[PDB]
Amino acid sequence: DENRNLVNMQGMQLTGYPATGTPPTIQQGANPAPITIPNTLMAAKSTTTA
Amino acid sequence: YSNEQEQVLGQIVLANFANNEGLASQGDNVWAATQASGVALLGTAGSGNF
Repeated sequence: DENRNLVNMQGMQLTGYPATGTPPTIQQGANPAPITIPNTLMAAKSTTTA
Repeated sequence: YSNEQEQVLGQIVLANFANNEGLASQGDNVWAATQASGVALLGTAGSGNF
């Protein structure tokens, strides 16, 4: 939906563990929350390894 | 044109919706935006979303 949640036909929001960090990962310590699939942009990254 | 030159006259726009299922059928295969579909997000063929 427009809120970037995954919703059923009644508008209820599918839940799961959020991703955190950079790179983003899923932790074992997490509270389930509405899944989001953001459209938003990525930041540009300066290279630190090659 | 017959002088062996060309002129750009315009560029067709395309639209996309967050929720196509929300669009109001107007008959034939023509549709109107609704609160359910979201606003049209515009672009051009061969760029970005299209």
